Amino acid sequence: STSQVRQNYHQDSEAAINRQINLELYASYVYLSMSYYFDRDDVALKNFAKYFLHQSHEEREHAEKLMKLQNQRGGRIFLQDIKKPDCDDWESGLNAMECALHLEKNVNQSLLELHKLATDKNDPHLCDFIETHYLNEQVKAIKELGDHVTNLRKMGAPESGLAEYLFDKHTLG
Amino acid sequence: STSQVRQNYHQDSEAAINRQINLELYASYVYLSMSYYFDRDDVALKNFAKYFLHQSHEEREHAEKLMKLQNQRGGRIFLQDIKKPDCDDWESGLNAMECALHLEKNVNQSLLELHKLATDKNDPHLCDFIETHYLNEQVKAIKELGDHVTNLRKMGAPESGLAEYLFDKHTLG
Amino acid sequence: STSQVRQNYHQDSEAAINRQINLELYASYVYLSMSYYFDRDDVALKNFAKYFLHQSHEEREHAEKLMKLQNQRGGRIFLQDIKKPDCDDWESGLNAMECALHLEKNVNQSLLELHKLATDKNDPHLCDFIETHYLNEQVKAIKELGDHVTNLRKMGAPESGLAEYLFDKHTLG
Amino acid sequence: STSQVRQNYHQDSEAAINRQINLELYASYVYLSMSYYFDRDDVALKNFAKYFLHQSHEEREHAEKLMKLQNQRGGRIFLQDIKKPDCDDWESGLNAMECALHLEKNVNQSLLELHKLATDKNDPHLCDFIETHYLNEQVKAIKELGDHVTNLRKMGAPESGLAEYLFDKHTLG
Amino acid sequence: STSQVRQNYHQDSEAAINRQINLELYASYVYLSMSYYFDRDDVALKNFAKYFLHQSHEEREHAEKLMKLQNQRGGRIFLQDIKKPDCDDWESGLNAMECALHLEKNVNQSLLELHKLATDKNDPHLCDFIETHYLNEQVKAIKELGDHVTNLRKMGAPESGLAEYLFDKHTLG
Amino acid sequence: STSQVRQNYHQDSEAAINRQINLELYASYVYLSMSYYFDRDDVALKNFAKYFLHQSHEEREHAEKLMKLQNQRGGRIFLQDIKKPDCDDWESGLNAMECALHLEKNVNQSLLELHKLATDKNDPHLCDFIETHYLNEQVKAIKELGDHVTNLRKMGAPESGLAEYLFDKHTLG
Ligand SMILES: [Cl-]
Ligand SMILES: [Cl-]
Ligand SMILES: [Cl-]
Ligand SMILES: [Cl-]
Ligand SMILES: [Cl-]
Ligand SMILES: [Cl-]
Ligand SMILES: [Cl-]
Ligand SMILES: [Cl-]
Ligand SMILES: [Cl-]
Ligand SMILES: [Cl-]
Ligand SMILES: [Cl-]
Ligand SMILES: [Cl-]
Ligand SMILES: [Cl-]
Ligand SMILES: [Cl-]
Ligand SMILES: [Cl-]
Ligand SMILES: [Cl-]
Ligand SMILES: [Cl-]
Ligand SMILES: [Cl-]
Ligand SMILES: [Cl-]
Ligand SMILES: [Cl-]
Ligand SMILES: [Cl-]
Ligand SMILES: [Cl-]
Ligand SMILES: [Cl-]
Ligand SMILES: [Cl-]
Ligand SMILES: [Cl-]
Ligand SMILES: [Cl-]
Ligand SMILES: [Cl-]
Ligand SMILES: [Cl-]
Ligand SMILES: [Cl-]
Ligand SMILES: [Cl-]
Ligand SMILES: [Cl-]
Ligand SMILES: [Cl-]
Ligand SMILES: [Cl-]
Ligand SMILES: [Cl-]
Ligand SMILES: [Cl-]
Ligand SMILES: [Cl-]
Ligand SMILES: [Cl-]
Ligand SMILES: [Cl-]
Ligand SMILES: [Mg+2]
Ligand SMILES: [Mg+2]
Ligand SMILES: [Mg+2]
Ligand SMILES: [Mg+2]
Ligand SMILES: [Mg+2]
Ligand SMILES: [Mg+2]
Ligand SMILES: [Mg+2]
Ligand SMILES: [Mg+2]
Ligand SMILES: [Mg+2]
Ligand SMILES: [Mg+2]
Ligand SMILES: [Mg+2]
Ligand SMILES: [Mg+2]
Ligand SMILES: [Mg+2]
Ligand SMILES: [Mg+2]
Ligand SMILES: [Mg+2]
Ligand SMILES: [Mg+2]
Ligand SMILES: [Mg+2]
Ligand SMILES: [Mg+2]
Ligand SMILES: [Mg+2]
Ligand SMILES: [Mg+2]
Ligand SMILES: [Mg+2]
Ligand SMILES: [Mg+2]
Ligand SMILES: [Mg+2]
Ligand SMILES: [Mg+2]
Ligand SMILES: [Mg+2]
Ligand SMILES: [Mg+2]
Ligand SMILES: [Mg+2]
Ligand SMILES: [Mg+2]
Ligand SMILES: [Mg+2]
Ligand SMILES: [Mg+2]
Ligand SMILES: [Mg+2]
Ligand SMILES: [Mg+2]
Ligand SMILES: [Mg+2]
Ligand SMILES: [Mg+2]
Ligand SMILES: [Mg+2]
Ligand SMILES: [Mg+2]
Ligand SMILES: [Mg+2]
Ligand SMILES: [Mg+2]
Ligand SMILES: [Mg+2]
Ligand SMILES: [Mg+2]
Ligand SMILES: [Mg+2]
Ligand SMILES: [Mg+2]
Ligand SMILES: [Mg+2]
Ligand SMILES: [Mg+2]
Ligand SMILES: [Mg+2]
Ligand SMILES: [Mg+2]
Ligand SMILES: [Mg+2]
Ligand SMILES: [Mg+2]
Ligand SMILES: [Mg+2]
Ligand SMILES: [Mg+2]
Ligand SMILES: [Ru+3]
Ligand SMILES: [Ru+3]
Ligand SMILES: [Ru+3]
Ligand SMILES: [Ru+3]
Ligand SMILES: [Ru+3]
Ligand SMILES: [Ru+3]
Repeated sequence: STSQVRQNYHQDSEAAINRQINLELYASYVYLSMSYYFDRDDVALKNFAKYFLHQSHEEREHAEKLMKLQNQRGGRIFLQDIKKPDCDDWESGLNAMECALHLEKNVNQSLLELHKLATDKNDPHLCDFIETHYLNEQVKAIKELGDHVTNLRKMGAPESGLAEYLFDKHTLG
Repeated sequence: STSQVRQNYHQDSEAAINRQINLELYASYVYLSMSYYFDRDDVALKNFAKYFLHQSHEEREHAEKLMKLQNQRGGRIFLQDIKKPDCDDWESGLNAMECALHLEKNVNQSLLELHKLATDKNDPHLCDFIETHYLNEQVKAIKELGDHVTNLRKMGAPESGLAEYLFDKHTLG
Repeated sequence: STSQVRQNYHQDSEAAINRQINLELYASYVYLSMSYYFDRDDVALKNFAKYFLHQSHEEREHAEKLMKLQNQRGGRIFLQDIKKPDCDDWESGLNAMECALHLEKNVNQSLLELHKLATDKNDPHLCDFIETHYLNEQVKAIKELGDHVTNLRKMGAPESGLAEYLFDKHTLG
Repeated sequence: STSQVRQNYHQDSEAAINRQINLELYASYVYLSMSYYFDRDDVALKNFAKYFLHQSHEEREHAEKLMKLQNQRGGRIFLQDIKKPDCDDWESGLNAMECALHLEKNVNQSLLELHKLATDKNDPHLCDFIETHYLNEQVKAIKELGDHVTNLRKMGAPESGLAEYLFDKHTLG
Repeated sequence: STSQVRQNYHQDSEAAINRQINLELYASYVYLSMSYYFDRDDVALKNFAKYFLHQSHEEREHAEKLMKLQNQRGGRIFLQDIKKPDCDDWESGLNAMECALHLEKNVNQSLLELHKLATDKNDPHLCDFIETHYLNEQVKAIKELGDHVTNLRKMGAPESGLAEYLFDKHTLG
Repeated sequence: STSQVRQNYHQDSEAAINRQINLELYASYVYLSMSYYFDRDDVALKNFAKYFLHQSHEEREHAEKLMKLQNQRGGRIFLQDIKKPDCDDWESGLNAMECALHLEKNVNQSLLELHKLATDKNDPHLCDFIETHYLNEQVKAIKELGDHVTNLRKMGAPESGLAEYLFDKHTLG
């Protein structure tokens, strides 16, 4: 029962896109959790909260765009549970930034494995899709998180609550 | 280690709000799945797709607002996995509408159990919260879905593909 | 044959809402009658007439909103005759105001009995509905009518036709 | 005790205008009932609902204008109970339209009997009033309802739920 | 000698509202005192001063609204002395914030006792009043003060005069 | 421990300004009480109510300005309880106006004693302050209240409820 639209779209690619959909939903969920950590009355860094909420919404958009892709190509979306984040308590602004950096590196590695697969299956439409909409976004995200981690370290986080407060106001404000 | 803000907020209520957060995320996920079903090339009802996407985004907002509430009250958010939806293939516009109706009735029952709990624990702030932001939204959603199911039936869905097409254009367009 | 939308909505509540619909229509009719009393050539207080017409239209809106509620909840509207008002001739501006005060107190008592019923049947949606759209409107109406009755008395109504005339121009104008 | 304004206004005319006031209130009530039938979750034709609500409000205005007339002429308004409509359940859009057609024909017959009376009592002001504000409005209403009934029949109502749905969108939308 | 407007309004509720009026005036007075502490030449934190002045004005408004309520319901306002605040010298920005947090928790407890009373006397209008205009305002105030106390602590107040200065500029500015 | 700013500011002046702060708060409280008297359903003179509310807010501003002065000069604010007003029930519009006149004369006498003190202590800054911001405001307030009392008397208050009603509309409206 093949889709009338399907062309040059390997089953392995189809499956790999479904996995990537789950990973983008998971990254949305991590960032949601981080957001509301910083909204706790005992953490209380509102621009950290807003920053990660925005990232959360971005990752949901990234998921949606892969769902759209799956249907554009005539594959079939298969959803899996979205796992809860590894931590409930993210410790400090610095530790959350470090965790986001690791998350985005993990997501980039997935994307790079997906692009290898697409390359191996000679799917230039999928290669272009990944390159256009995902790989440079990931390089920018990683670089931004790296920059944030550096500033926080240099300022004396996580031990200086002053450092995290002023970063919240100047960089994320 | 009690929150400095916490007042008149029972542990049972705290836990019940965490459960409700998960249920709202789950409802967002159901609607996401339904949305992209209708975007499939072999279904191809774009206003059904847009309608459920909007509902999906609404449920995410409902979840966020409960997270905000949890922190406002000094409870602690505890996230759980977001289960995949029961179906991958929703059959027809009518069947998806019927499923959404059942979902929203289920969510309303949860909210009503939460309100009972709040009432039992004499938490009028929580009672007001639920009444203001959730109970009439649920009554309107249910009523809207009921109306949609009726129209679709009366028009001859799910067997008339014409019925579903014209409903898509006139009611959801 | 239960409505697909109905949930947590007791038959007693359903019936009580139908009674309240009739009472709001009746209050609209009382105010209509009062309005046109003041439009008589031998009464001739045009702002009393406009004031009660507006109240009449308000009560019709209150009825409509309860009809909407009945359907939102999946109950079935059952209409009864709208009784004529008790008086054809309302005597004076003061006496009409006094009668309106008594009418609004009667309507408030009905609403309060309805809210008791809803509370007894653990229907927080209905409780919220009544509180949001009816109970403070009734407290404001009562207070306004009380104020009007006082001013009229203090000014020397109903014996001073001058008092009623100047109240018409200054308070209702 | 005759009104200072009264002139050429027969007691029979006075009474007949009071009857007509009641009939216009009754027609408002019929249309109100029909409106909210179509707002039921198991009927769910929102432009039928809006259409009859508007008609309901129009009939209330027609009543008010006769009340105004009664006082302009120095007659005395005497109100009677507004009877509930004959049906609670109006069956279908077609059947409601048919019922409205019959209602408006009934109201027109009353108006025509009133005009005969006025003619017999040589009251040209009342004749003009009826002709100017009522008789052509009734001829237009009747003609409009006839047209609606025809279209619905021709489209295959009441058995085609599709017909009623598309009429709702195209003619009443 | 009962008020013509009074209905379903228990004497105990009446008295409890008078007590709450005094408590809101007292909270206005505390915040006034705190405001002008920060305007002292040896304290000199102008946005702390403005912040508490605004809170002071808010509490006066809360008092006024309860006075309005008392009259709306036909109770009789009975005023008592407004006690001076417990401290003349509030120590530091952090200590004032901590004191405000405790004050607002105290006021919330009063409101919650008032709502219990209203619930016990089956006064849903009063329940709604308290829920609508007071309980969520108190939850937001408490949460805001908690957040402020946290930031100040984390920044190194009250020992760091730098911390209090920069908080004044970034959070309260 | 003298303030770094303090110069030519006698301890007696400092104390006298604290007393005057209390008197201005007390006058705010009197006017608040009077305001809400006229908002009672059995008094019901809304422009009397608004008039005294505005006066109440003005007196609070006068207090604030003295607090500001105390700090400008390097004195230390010391607050005392704000006594409840002498009356709960102010009788009539005329009697309230008479009471306000006496209150403002009392406040003026205090200000004049303060100015004597400042003169005796050769504090021309304080003299100027009092003259600029308080003495002519008091002369205008007194004159205005005198005028109001006269009109009310001349119109036949407090026995004519008509007089008080029309004054409310024409002078305070
Ligand atoms: Cl293929
Ligand atoms: Cl393949
Ligand atoms: Cl799974
Ligand atoms: Cl890019
Ligand atoms: Cl970059
Ligand atoms: Cl770039
Ligand atoms: Cl608690
Ligand atoms: Cl607990
Ligand atoms: Cl889990
Ligand atoms: Cl809502
Ligand atoms: Cl609705
Ligand atoms: Cl609604
Ligand atoms: Cl039910
Ligand atoms: Cl039942
Ligand atoms: Cl009946
Ligand atoms: Cl309201
Ligand atoms: Cl009011
Ligand atoms: Cl109000
Ligand atoms: Cl006048
Ligand atoms: Cl005649
Ligand atoms: Cl005759
Ligand atoms: Cl009758
Ligand atoms: Cl016409
Ligand atoms: Cl026509
Ligand atoms: Cl025509
Ligand atoms: Cl009572
Ligand atoms: Cl009592
Ligand atoms: Cl006292
Ligand atoms: Cl609020
Ligand atoms: Cl908040
Ligand atoms: Cl909020
Ligand atoms: Cl800075
Ligand atoms: Cl000095
Ligand atoms: Cl000295
Ligand atoms: Cl004291
Ligand atoms: Cl001046
Ligand atoms: Cl002057
Ligand atoms: Cl002047
Ligand atoms: Mg926050
Ligand atoms: Mg991002
Ligand atoms: Mg992503
Ligand atoms: Mg797990
Ligand atoms: Mg962890
Ligand atoms: Mg981590
Ligand atoms: Mg690019
Ligand atoms: Mg950078
Ligand atoms: Mg598409
Ligand atoms: Mg929704
Ligand atoms: Mg929801
Ligand atoms: Mg599973
Ligand atoms: Mg299935
Ligand atoms: Mg299902
Ligand atoms: Mg309640
Ligand atoms: Mg609401
Ligand atoms: Mg609908
Ligand atoms: Mg007229
Ligand atoms: Mg009204
Ligand atoms: Mg009403
Ligand atoms: Mg009868
Ligand atoms: Mg009578
Ligand atoms: Mg009466
Ligand atoms: Mg309200
Ligand atoms: Mg009033
Ligand atoms: Mg509807
Ligand atoms: Mg019509
Ligand atoms: Mg008519
Ligand atoms: Mg009958
Ligand atoms: Mg029938
Ligand atoms: Mg019929
Ligand atoms: Mg014409
Ligand atoms: Mg036509
Ligand atoms: Mg200053
Ligand atoms: Mg506040
Ligand atoms: Mg307050
Ligand atoms: Mg003391
Ligand atoms: Mg102290
Ligand atoms: Mg303290
Ligand atoms: Mg609210
Ligand atoms: Mg905050
Ligand atoms: Mg008032
Ligand atoms: Mg003044
Ligand atoms: Mg003053
Ligand atoms: Mg005393
Ligand atoms: Mg006294
Ligand atoms: Mg006095
Ligand atoms: Mg001088
Ligand atoms: Mg001057
Ligand atoms: Mg003057
Ligand atoms: Ru690392
Ligand atoms: Ru079902
Ligand atoms: Ru009475
Ligand atoms: Ru026929
Ligand atoms: Ru504490
Ligand atoms: Ru005197």
